[PDB]
Amino acid sequence: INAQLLQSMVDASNDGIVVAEKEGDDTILIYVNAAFEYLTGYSRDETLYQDCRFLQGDDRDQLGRARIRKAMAEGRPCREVLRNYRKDGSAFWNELSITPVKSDFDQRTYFIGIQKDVSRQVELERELAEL
Amino acid sequence: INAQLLQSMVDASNDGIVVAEKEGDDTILIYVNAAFEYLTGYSRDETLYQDCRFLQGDDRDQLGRARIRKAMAEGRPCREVLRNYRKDGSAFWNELSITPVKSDFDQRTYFIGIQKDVSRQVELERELAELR
Ligand SMILES: Cc1cc2nc3c(=O)[nH]c(=O)nc-3n(C[C@H](O)[C@H](O)[C@H](O)COP(=O)(O)O)c2cc1C
Ligand SMILES: Cc1cc2nc3c(=O)[nH]c(=O)nc-3n(C[C@H](O)[C@H](O)[C@H](O)COP(=O)(O)O)c2cc1C
Repeated sequence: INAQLLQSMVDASNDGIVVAEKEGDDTILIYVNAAFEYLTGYSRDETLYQDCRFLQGDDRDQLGRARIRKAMAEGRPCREVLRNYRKDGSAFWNELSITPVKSDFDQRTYFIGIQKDVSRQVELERELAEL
Repeated sequence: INAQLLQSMVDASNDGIVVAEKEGDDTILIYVNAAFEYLTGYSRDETLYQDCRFLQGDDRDQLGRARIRKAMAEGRPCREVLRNYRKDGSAFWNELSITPVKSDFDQRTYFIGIQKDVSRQVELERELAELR
């Protein structure tokens, strides 16, 4: 399995896949896939080198950002569900999966983020409960 | 992005990711990530070098197969929602995504599969429609 096949495996992923490096208090993105651009509504040019905190908008009082911050500082994987907002403003429920990985090229730990949209299932459970 | 990061991105994927090659009427597997092992219940040793039609079991009557065979022969991506069964026999709705790709290393057309489990979503919508 070569890097070309691996790259196309990433581009064919249903969930969004991003890679982010740490720059102090903010971890900025260095790679986004096509699934991330359609999920968030942003393009690769306007999403690189910026922390993914913009997806949270002003909904900054969530339990996930705290567990995410603690796990990354300790090199621990974590999975949290966050309420994020697209460029248009639509709110989508994101089952984010962060995995710190060690790049042997520069011996720098990078962070991989898998974004899965579960907003449709959350709306189903709420609608069935109201019935 | 180097090849080590791309491999870690595949191993961290929630959905199952596999790579298969064409061997006539069959399309045997050559790579299986950890997600495909937990989702299908079959180990890498069992699922390798065999076509993925075994997940269908006895439910081989699905119109998605003819659409899959058409897309792979015409080198076109395809997505189908099929009824597959794990090793325990528990049925699960698999949103399969096949993307034919040309490996420049050997000029052989490989096929990338993305298995997404949507079992409960189908159950929830079915429960919603019956209540409506
Ligand atoms: C690789 C990676 C991907 C991330 N993706 C998202 C995301 O899609 N949505 C989100 O709300 N936060 C995401 N985050 C988390 C934020 O970027 C940020 O690091 C986190 O909210 C830290 O909270 P803080 O603002 O208190 O420091 C991601 C983090 C990493 C490292
Ligand atoms: C990479 C790849 C992954 C596949 N994964 C599945 C799968 O998970 N479940 C399934 O029912 N069919 C899967 N298929 C389709 C079957 O392997 C097979 O091609 C299809 O069922 C047609 O079989 P047939 O020739 O007997 O009609 C996959 C095909 C490819 C190329």
